[PDB]
Amino acid sequence: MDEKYVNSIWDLLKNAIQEIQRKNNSGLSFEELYRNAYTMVLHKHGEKLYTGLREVVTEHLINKVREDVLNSLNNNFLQTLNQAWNDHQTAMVMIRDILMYMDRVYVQQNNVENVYNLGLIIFRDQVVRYGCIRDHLRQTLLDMIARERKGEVVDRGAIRNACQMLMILGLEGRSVYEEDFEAPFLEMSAEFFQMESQKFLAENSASVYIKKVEARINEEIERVMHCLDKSTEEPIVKVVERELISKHMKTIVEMENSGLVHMLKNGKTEDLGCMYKLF
Amino acid sequence: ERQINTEYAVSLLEQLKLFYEQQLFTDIVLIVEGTEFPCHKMVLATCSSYFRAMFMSGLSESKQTHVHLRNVDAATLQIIITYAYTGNLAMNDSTVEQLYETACFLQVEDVLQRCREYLIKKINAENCVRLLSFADLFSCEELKQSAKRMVEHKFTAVYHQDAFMQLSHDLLIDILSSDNLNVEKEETVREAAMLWLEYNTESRSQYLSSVLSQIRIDALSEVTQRAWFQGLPPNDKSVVVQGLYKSMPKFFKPRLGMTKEEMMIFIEASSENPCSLYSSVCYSPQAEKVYKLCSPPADLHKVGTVVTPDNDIYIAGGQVPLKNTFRTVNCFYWFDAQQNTWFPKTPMLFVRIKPSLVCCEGYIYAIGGDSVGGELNRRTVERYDTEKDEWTMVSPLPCAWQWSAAVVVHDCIYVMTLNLMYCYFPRSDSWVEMAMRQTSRSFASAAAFGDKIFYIGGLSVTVEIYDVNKNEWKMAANIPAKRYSDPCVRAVVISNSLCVFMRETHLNERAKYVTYQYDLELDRWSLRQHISERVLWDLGRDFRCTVGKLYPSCLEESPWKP
Repeated sequence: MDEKYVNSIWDLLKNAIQEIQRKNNSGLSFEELYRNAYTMVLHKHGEKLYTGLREVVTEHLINKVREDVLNSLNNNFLQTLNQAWNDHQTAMVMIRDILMYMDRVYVQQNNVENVYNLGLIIFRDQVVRYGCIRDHLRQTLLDMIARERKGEVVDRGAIRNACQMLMILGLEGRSVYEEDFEAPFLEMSAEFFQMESQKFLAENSASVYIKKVEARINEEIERVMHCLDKSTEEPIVKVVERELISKHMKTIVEMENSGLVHMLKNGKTEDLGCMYKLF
Repeated sequence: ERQINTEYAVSLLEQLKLFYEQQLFTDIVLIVEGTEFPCHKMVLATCSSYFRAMFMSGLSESKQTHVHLRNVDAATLQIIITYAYTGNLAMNDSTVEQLYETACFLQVEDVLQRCREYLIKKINAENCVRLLSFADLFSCEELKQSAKRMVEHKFTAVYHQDAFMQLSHDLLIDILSSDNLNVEKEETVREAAMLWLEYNTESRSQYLSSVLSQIRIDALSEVTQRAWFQGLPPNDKSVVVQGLYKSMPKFFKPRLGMTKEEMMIFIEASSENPCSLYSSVCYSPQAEKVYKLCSPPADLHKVGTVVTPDNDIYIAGGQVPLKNTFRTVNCFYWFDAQQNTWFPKTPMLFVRIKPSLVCCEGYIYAIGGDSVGGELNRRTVERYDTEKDEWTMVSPLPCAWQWSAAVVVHDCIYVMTLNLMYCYFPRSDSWVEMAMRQTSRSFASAAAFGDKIFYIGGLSVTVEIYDVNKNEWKMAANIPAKRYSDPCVRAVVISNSLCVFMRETHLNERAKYVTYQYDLELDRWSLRQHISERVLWDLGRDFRCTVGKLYPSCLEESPWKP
């Protein structure tokens, strides 16, 4: 029909979506919006609808969550981030339902990502990969994981929630999450384990150091399998071995004071067994 | 997966149907222009992808039991609901459009796919542009493409459809700018584009530029340019300027429909690879080349051919080996002139062996061919409807004949046997007795050239010419063939001139292919062209011949060493 009719339809649909984004879907009518999406995509105006959806979503994000995260960067930063992620997801549920009715025809014809993937991408671009939020999140996660490694206990379910959030934000696999979280955490763990091995090689001998490094590996793999994502272990354990064992192998078995020769001369069976099972 | 359906799923669905028809355990009712449809939310959630969001999203409509759904038909929603309680769609041929519209509105994927298949199978002759605009309205790649090609093929022969006038620009641009126009001339598309903007001259002068440019320089002649000029709305200056631009640029190239070379389609040839038995190839009279075709079933043989006046190829009947660790099938197929494939059609009702298909008055007539026989009568015939896509029983043959031939002359059916001939009147659906031949010959075929039937061969070189206006059989001459041989004669029309395609075979000698030019008043087969063995190899004995136009670019040459 005329442009005024479709403009009014799009205006009312945008108003209804804005309400859904403000958690006011209880007073919205599923029929009215589905029929309007039907009569909108029917007239071959899906491009305008998609562009308007993207614009409304990114505007709502930049106005609400970009301000909320930057306003509470020190008072429950990760908690507010997880809450905003959950709100975005629970709104994009219905948003994706309607615009998935739209997505069938649109993405099967125009060959583009779905609206759920569109929301995930725009969220990744406007919140997580922000110029300031990204570095702040990196620094705070490194600080809290270092404080956890120091010996004192902190919250652990929140880290699992954040890692699952980043994994879902990847939206294709382990491309972004393995880079935004692991890459930095890897350098920090490298420096930490290097300093730890350098401190252990001088303060102890080849007798009690092996049990300590075994306990360290056990607690590290347990934290990585319980507090982090599902695979999470190949590069972590590779770098941990390359830092600890590849450095202690040359000096701890030959120097002096009950290394490998002395612990074999006196006849220590458990020492040889644990050294064989570790190396 | 661990899940059954033997007397447990069917029982569950029957209990759900009983609860529905008795109006039991219903918690949601659909209001459709005053009509009430009490139903359940579980079935609507498992069937439609829209009702799941209608009942899941915490909203006012989810809570409302009296939901007022509009922009939907009552009968269509009722049939969708009953398909959601029985699985039986039972769709007709008239309400398919509104049913598909309501299915796309409600996002019911299974019935959507069902209606899509039903529509893609039923693009016969007329609803082509209509369902094409339908698939343009509701983006449907499958329908869109089949309908696109269907229009490229038939639209370029009528170019006078009422639904064609009511088309969106982008669709018209895609249709006209494509290189799949089955037109032997370039002015027909020009005048078609003209009348598309003649019913909307002045009003639609914006498209009168893009569509004009689409026809290209081949038909953007100074004459039509100046015509459109003197015809436009007054006080239009820049329009003439932009029209003058369209004459030299934009890649004038030849089209594809002009390559309608009258060629020679063949079936059941001597296959090259010993893993295959037979093959279907073609011969070019002018290009002097041998093209190949894809086998329609790829395992079934003993088929019959027919060519409509619109240059269409069909295949009916045939036998296929049972492949246990030759069974007869009544399947039907049609050859695509561009995709080099075979799309099946409505199969026959009787499994025929080598059926003789004849085209007349737009209908396909399959005369005899072992429809299946085991009685004193048996003589039967089944005709096909190219428009309604169905088989219609007609008056059966008067006498039972084997290894017979049938042609069409002057919009009438003529079947030839050993010595008798009957003319089937399509208007009255009856057989009238015709002249009898003085010679008893079988295993031969006849050709319908002009107003005379030329029954050639039989067991030989018997040339018995029959005329319809005269109703008499006469002899003309004997074809010049080498002695001590068994010629395989093939009579067919070519270039509006009666010719023959014969092959001679001797003892300890190779086969030779050569076509001769026969004259009516001379009674002699002048040497027209001798098919060289360097391009064509042996064919066999059970091969058939028919005349038809094909495309060289779509088909592929048959590789064979000279």
